[PDB]
Amino acid sequence: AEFDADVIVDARDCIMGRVASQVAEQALDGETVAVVNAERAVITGREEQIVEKYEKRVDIGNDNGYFYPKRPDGIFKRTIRGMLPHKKQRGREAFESVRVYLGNPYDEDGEVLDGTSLDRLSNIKFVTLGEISETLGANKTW
Amino acid sequence: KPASMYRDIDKPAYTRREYITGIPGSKIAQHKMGRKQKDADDYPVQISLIVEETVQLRHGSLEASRLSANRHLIKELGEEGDYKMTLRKFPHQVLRENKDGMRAAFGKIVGTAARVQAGEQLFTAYCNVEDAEHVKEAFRRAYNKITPSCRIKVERGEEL
Amino acid sequence: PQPSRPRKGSLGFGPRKRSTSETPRFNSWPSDDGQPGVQGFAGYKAGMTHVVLVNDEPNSPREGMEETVPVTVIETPPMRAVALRAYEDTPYGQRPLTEVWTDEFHSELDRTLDVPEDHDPDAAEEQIRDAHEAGDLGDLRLITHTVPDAVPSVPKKKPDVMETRVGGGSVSDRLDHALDIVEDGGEHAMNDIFRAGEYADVAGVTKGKGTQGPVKRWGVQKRKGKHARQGWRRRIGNLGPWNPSRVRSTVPQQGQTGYHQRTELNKRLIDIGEGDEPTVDGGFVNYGEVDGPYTLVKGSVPGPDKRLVRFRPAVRPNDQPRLDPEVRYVSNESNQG
Amino acid sequence: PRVELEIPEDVDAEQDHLDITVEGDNGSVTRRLWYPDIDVSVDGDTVVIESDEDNAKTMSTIGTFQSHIENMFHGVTEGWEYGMEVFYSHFPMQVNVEGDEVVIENFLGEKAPRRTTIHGDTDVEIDGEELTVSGPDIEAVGQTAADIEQLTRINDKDVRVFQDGVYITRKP
Amino acid sequence: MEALGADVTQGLEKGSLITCADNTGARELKVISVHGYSGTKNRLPKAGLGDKITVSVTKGTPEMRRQVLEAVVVRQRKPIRRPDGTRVKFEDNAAVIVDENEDPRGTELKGPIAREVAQRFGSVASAATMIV
RNA sequence: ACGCCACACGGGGUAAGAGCUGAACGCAUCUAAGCUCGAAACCCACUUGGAAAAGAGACACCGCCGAGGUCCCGCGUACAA
RNA sequence: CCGAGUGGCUUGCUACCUCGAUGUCGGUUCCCUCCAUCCUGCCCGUGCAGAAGCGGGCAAGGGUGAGGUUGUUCGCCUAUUAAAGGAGGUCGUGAGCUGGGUUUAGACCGUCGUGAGACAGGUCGGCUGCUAUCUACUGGGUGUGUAGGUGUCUGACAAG
RNA sequence: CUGUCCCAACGUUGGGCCCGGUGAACUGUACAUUCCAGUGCGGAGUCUGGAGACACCCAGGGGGAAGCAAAGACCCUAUGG
RNA sequence: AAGCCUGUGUACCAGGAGGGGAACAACCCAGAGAUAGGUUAAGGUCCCCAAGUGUGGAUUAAGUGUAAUCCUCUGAAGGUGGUCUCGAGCCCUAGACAGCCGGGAGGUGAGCUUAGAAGCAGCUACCCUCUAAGAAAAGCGUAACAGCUUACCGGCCGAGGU
Ligand SMILES: CC[C@H]1OC(=O)[C@H](C)[C@@H](O[C@H]2C[C@@](C)(OC)[C@@H](O)[C@H](C)O2)[C@H](C)[C@@H](O[C@@H]2O[C@H](C)C[C@H](N(C)C)[C@H]2O)[C@](C)(O)C[C@@H](C)CN(C)[C@H](C)[C@@H](O)[C@]1(C)O
Ligand SMILES: [Cl-]
Ligand SMILES: [Cl-]
Ligand SMILES: [Cl-]
Ligand SMILES: [Cl-]
Ligand SMILES: [Cl-]
Ligand SMILES: [Cl-]
Ligand SMILES: [Cl-]
Ligand SMILES: [K+]
Ligand SMILES: [Mg+2]
Ligand SMILES: [Mg+2]
Ligand SMILES: [Mg+2]
Ligand SMILES: [Mg+2]
Ligand SMILES: [Mg+2]
Ligand SMILES: [Mg+2]
Ligand SMILES: [Mg+2]
Ligand SMILES: [Mg+2]
Ligand SMILES: [Mg+2]
Ligand SMILES: [Mg+2]
Ligand SMILES: [Mg+2]
Ligand SMILES: [Mg+2]
Ligand SMILES: [Mg+2]
Ligand SMILES: [Mg+2]
Ligand SMILES: [Mg+2]
Ligand SMILES: [Mg+2]
Ligand SMILES: [Mg+2]
Ligand SMILES: [Mg+2]
Ligand code: NA
Ligand code: NA
Ligand code: NA
Ligand code: NA
Ligand code: NA
Ligand code: NA
Ligand code: NA
Ligand code: NA
Ligand code: NA
Ligand code: NA
Ligand code: NA
Ligand code: NA
Ligand code: NA
Ligand code: NA
Ligand code: NA
Ligand code: NA
Ligand code: NA
Ligand code: NA
Ligand SMILES: [Sr+2]
Ligand SMILES: [Sr+2]
Ligand SMILES: [Sr+2]
Ligand SMILES: [Sr+2]
Ligand SMILES: [Sr+2]
Ligand SMILES: [Sr+2]
Ligand SMILES: [Sr+2]
Ligand SMILES: [Sr+2]
Ligand SMILES: [Sr+2]
Ligand SMILES: [Sr+2]
Ligand SMILES: [Sr+2]
Ligand SMILES: [Sr+2]
Ligand SMILES: [Sr+2]
Ligand SMILES: [Sr+2]
Ligand SMILES: [Sr+2]
Ligand SMILES: [Sr+2]
Ligand SMILES: [Sr+2]
Ligand SMILES: [Sr+2]
Ligand SMILES: [Sr+2]
Ligand SMILES: [Sr+2]
Ligand SMILES: [Sr+2]
Ligand SMILES: [Sr+2]
Ligand SMILES: [Sr+2]
Ligand SMILES: [Sr+2]
Repeated sequence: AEFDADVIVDARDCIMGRVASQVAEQALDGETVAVVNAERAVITGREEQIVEKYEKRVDIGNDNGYFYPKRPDGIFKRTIRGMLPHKKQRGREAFESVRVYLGNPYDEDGEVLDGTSLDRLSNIKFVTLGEISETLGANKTW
Repeated sequence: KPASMYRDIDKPAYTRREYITGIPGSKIAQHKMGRKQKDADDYPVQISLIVEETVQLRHGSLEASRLSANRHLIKELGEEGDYKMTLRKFPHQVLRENKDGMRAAFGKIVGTAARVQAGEQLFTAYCNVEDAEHVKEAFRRAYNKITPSCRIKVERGEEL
Repeated sequence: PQPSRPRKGSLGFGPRKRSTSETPRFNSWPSDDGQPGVQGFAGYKAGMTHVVLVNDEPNSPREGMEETVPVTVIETPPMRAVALRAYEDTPYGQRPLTEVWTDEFHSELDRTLDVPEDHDPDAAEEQIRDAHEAGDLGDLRLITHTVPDAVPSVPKKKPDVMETRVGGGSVSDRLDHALDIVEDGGEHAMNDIFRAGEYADVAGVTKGKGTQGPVKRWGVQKRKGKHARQGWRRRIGNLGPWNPSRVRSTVPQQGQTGYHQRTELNKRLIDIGEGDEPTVDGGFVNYGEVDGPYTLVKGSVPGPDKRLVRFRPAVRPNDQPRLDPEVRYVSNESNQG
Repeated sequence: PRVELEIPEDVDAEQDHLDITVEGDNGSVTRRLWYPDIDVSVDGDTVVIESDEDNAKTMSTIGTFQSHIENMFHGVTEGWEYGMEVFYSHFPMQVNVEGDEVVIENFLGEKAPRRTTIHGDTDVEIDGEELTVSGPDIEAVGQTAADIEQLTRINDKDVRVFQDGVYITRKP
Repeated sequence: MEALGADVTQGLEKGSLITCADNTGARELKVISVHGYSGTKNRLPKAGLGDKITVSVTKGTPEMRRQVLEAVVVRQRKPIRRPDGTRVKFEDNAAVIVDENEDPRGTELKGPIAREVAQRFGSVASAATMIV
């Protein structure tokens, strides 16, 4: 429900980790960031080992709890949180001025951050956040 | 007993039989095989098995490897084939075992081993160009019974 | 060597706490197949009796023979679908879009709701159809309520309100089907949805037992033999190993037992009638006399007499339906004796 | 490297992105040829498979794409056909095509019918104890044939004695 | 096994002493095991009307005593339910010795038998004098 | 409870494995790209909890001088307070 | 045969930790886990006709029970069973139980000792404390936050 | 012969729970909402990395604080008794 | 064998801060009065986190790896047409390597052994015609034949092959 984002990033075909790294840096510098088309963000590697890692994170836990997201929505949000001192005042403020979206709820098209784009014509070993979420059991709402 | 117990050279040389008694006999049956009445120079091909790491090889291993190697040469060239093989090392190093805990631990005598430095020839066979691939096969079986990785090297021989 | 043994009780019905709504809330609905139709109904539990039936099952050696069967009698008077709520598909699941209400309200629906005085049915309806054109319309459901007043044995007059999904042919057709029902007055009956012989899933909030110990609540053993005289009779051995140094939520412990929601699957509807054929002499104990629209459910139903129970077409039936079973006898013998 | 495939006069091949479509009198076939740094394009009267890299892994796929395309050429003109023979010993096997799947009844006396769905626009024709699988897409046809033979697979008993089943008789 | 056509509350356990309702020479039988049965921790294995059980002979002729044989439970004191709802119970617990093929080892059966047992073991039933 | 009722099937993706098309290596090849299948196991299905999910939610109506709620009273389908 | 390893269940070694005290063995009860899989599912080979097997692969979802001797763990034995697998959690579990064994004070026997008395021999008898501060969890409330009320829902996650 | 057991149920009396009155003790370096791993004198609520965590209160059975209680009664040592 | 025992030389901890190493007596930098400015050391420069999403070039597809030292970071003997790079020998447009088509012929089914053995049970020998080739037969197959192919020669193809 409306988010005055100073910056709108398009994650489509972009390496999740590299985008996250830059989005963290900016939020800490006072920027309100909105990541768009999360379901289409991507992560390099052999799909089978990638999925195993995220599946293990879902299985992990106990009474204290280890709530790990399954939707591309939260996967990306959590990825960003891991690059912020979210338990400190300054850190929580930055993280909270960053939101991720499935698709693009804005009118503007997001911008592509430098060095984050992936060339499908040069890469075959990579996966889509959306593909991971479906594998994880998420309900494809996108 | 595992070789892990004696394969390394982590003890002084212990070979003086004038100060050591009750040393077990060697299990190595022969050091000169094939046609020992002939010379090594009477052959065109000479292949040696070279040890790649410095180690100690218990007489039990020498015999097992020497056996599995010469035993193959016999099966492929006959009990009198035209070849000759040599195990040049002898197990001089006496081995102990402490079989009272660590009190008066000096071990009792339990065996013998040969110290081989990396790059040395453990075995050296001499054959004819025909039986060159057979000696290479005997060695492959031999190095599967001694601690270190080895190289099968062709010294005198270029018919390739 | 310590024999194996399944744990005590299931870990799938927790946490075992007091239910939030005494009115059951289905968390799943039947699939869309036949013509459009309301996918549920409700009534009030009255009690039990038995009926003699003619073996229906075509694969039974007893097919065609007399067979005694336990039956729970549920009073199922007509209900009232008072509104049509529409859901829209969004990236965050389904969300209510709008609702279409009516004018005809039961004289006492205002005991639970703030009945509408000013509403625009067409404005809402329009928003729904525009949504359907856009292709963002999620399933369609009806706000429904009971008429306790029609059931003398139940003290309450305050109606119980639940939402029931409408499934059917095309969305356009079931949408229209819904609007029709509502507009009228919403009045519908068990007949309109179920037919004797079909399988229904019954939901309800079980009988309450307050706080109970591990033995009753989880089915753990009582202390045995000599152990039962030392000071411990109904207490488990330990709360866990040395490590982990915490008590896991999986160990059977004391607490609230009963008054939980339960959804009992594949309950066969033996008969849907009206009158007093099923009432027992002297009256159902702690309930009263049945003389009106009723339903006979094969076997047991969760909840105490007088509690609201909800019906739903079986979502996972095992057997094919054998409609209108022949009832040769319904016991009216007193339940006191 | 670069390889040029001259498309037959009978055929016309169009292509957008990583997808190539081949149409002929015998039908059409569309495929995805996606591999790092290999560009597949339709240059007028020829299909071009090229890449700036020449490592073993790249050469492997290039040679693979070629055959896939040549097979498509052959598929839309001459077509692809596999022949099969239904052999049985004691129990008369009933093989029929029903809808978009080939059904086999009474296999080894089984009461339950074994079946498999047909892939793509593949056509299965039965004439007595002879079956013929055909179509423009060698992928779909080849699988349908195989699936039929697999359909009578038996692991429980000695296959040397229980040899009933449908087998591939002719490969194109 | 074939359905009994009646619900049974096993009234016997491993170790129970019951009557041998035949003329084999065995008077008292001790239940040792229940064919096809698998219990659960601490549960004493149970047997009831209709079950085939392994047994040892506690009382009877010298030749029969101490022998480990198979048998079929024909009567039990604990009630059983029939399709029409009615419960049926007997005056005692009894079993009939049987061989590999389930044929009664003896020539005659003593006392009444339950009709449900007939369904399962025909040759046993076709030796019954009374079937209730 | 010793009594009675109810507790799937089916989809999706895989392992081992069976194969298809297929090159590196003109052949061959279940694999290197691609694909068809395939476990009581994985995901969905089903049951239970769940607006404190800090992005702290949605809908409808009622109401802001009055909607609604508490206390009070008679009681339990509830309950150690 | 010889050679290379993995585990940390046995045993041995060491003497790092605790002697102003971290309660023993076995059992029991209750919870979680590991896979080197006993059964069950899906497979491969066969000295695979079939049936019944033998061997191997994936696989830890579920199951792996009742009894006779013995304090026993272990193990032996019986009848059942699809099978009646093994192991970790302070050799899980005494602010939970038991107290049969080990290992106090009484006594006997054998062996040893001049003797007191001893035994890594046997045997009969021989005690089980505490009102929970914190934390943990099972269930139940009161408040604050979200920011007037009633009713109906959504589903991030969570459990089977 | 029997609830010792299969396998537990219901009931009775006194407590327990709520209210009036009376009113201790054990224990207390400090801090303290923890959990999973790691590290560390090799057995951590406090160190490190993550995870989780709105506060307060009631009842409970005792997993942890190598829980509380007693300068170990085993073992060794003392130019001890 | 040990985070074992017992020597020796040395530096360190003990009794040594501060910087780095996630934490961490003795590993790295470093030996330190107070205060202040500056420049470096070890170590580090995608984020958490000060400084590069630095440059030229190559390799790796396993998340190998992102782990100086170590009780602490394992990974072995054995194996690998996974892939990259370098060397040597030989064959090749007088057409190589492979594949496909064609030919694979006669004396004679060699002699011997044998009831029989005719490439192919065993023993010995292993010769010459036609020719562009074709064994007294390399591997299956048959009771023995038959039959199916290897060698060998020719064609098709066309570039490296081994
Ligand atoms: C019945 C009441 C009595 O309570 C007992 O008898 C207990 C069951 C007793 O226990 C009895 C019985 C038994 C079987 O232990 C449960 C036995 O082994 C010990 C010696 O004595 C305790 C557990 C003993 O304390 C234990 O002393 C052992 C030597 C070490 C052990 N721990 C540290 C490993 C420790 O808990 C102790 C030595 O008695 C504790 C000491 C502080 C105080 N006692 C002297 C008091 C006055 C007690 O007499 C008592 C309260 O009046
Ligand atoms: Cl969790
Ligand atoms: Cl932080
Ligand atoms: Cl790639
Ligand atoms: Cl107990
Ligand atoms: Cl048994
Ligand atoms: Cl100094
Ligand atoms: Cl990873
Ligand atoms: K101590
Ligand atoms: Mg009654
Ligand atoms: Mg009666
Ligand atoms: Mg078989
Ligand atoms: Mg027991
Ligand atoms: Mg303690
Ligand atoms: Mg395994
Ligand atoms: Mg499990
Ligand atoms: Mg223990
Ligand atoms: Mg304890
Ligand atoms: Mg105690
Ligand atoms: Mg206590
Ligand atoms: Mg005793
Ligand atoms: Mg005693
Ligand atoms: Mg002391
Ligand atoms: Mg003493
Ligand atoms: Mg000091
Ligand atoms: Mg920075
Ligand atoms: Mg790694
Ligand atoms: Na990655
Ligand atoms: Na998780
Ligand atoms: Na000694
Ligand atoms: Na007590
Ligand atoms: Na303990
Ligand atoms: Na599946
Ligand atoms: Na080891
Ligand atoms: Na114990
Ligand atoms: Na399992
Ligand atoms: Na025993
Ligand atoms: Na302990
Ligand atoms: Na104990
Ligand atoms: Na005790
Ligand atoms: Na009792
Ligand atoms: Na505790
Ligand atoms: Na110093
Ligand atoms: Na540091
Ligand atoms: Na990794
Ligand atoms: Sr940055
Ligand atoms: Sr040494
Ligand atoms: Sr070796
Ligand atoms: Sr509901
Ligand atoms: Sr739900
Ligand atoms: Sr006691
Ligand atoms: Sr702990
Ligand atoms: Sr496969
Ligand atoms: Sr809220
Ligand atoms: Sr495994
Ligand atoms: Sr199996
Ligand atoms: Sr033990
Ligand atoms: Sr024993
Ligand atoms: Sr245990
Ligand atoms: Sr005792
Ligand atoms: Sr003893
Ligand atoms: Sr003694
Ligand atoms: Sr606040
Ligand atoms: Sr208490
Ligand atoms: Sr860079
Ligand atoms: Sr570079
Ligand atoms: Sr350590
Ligand atoms: Sr190392
Ligand atoms: Sr290696």
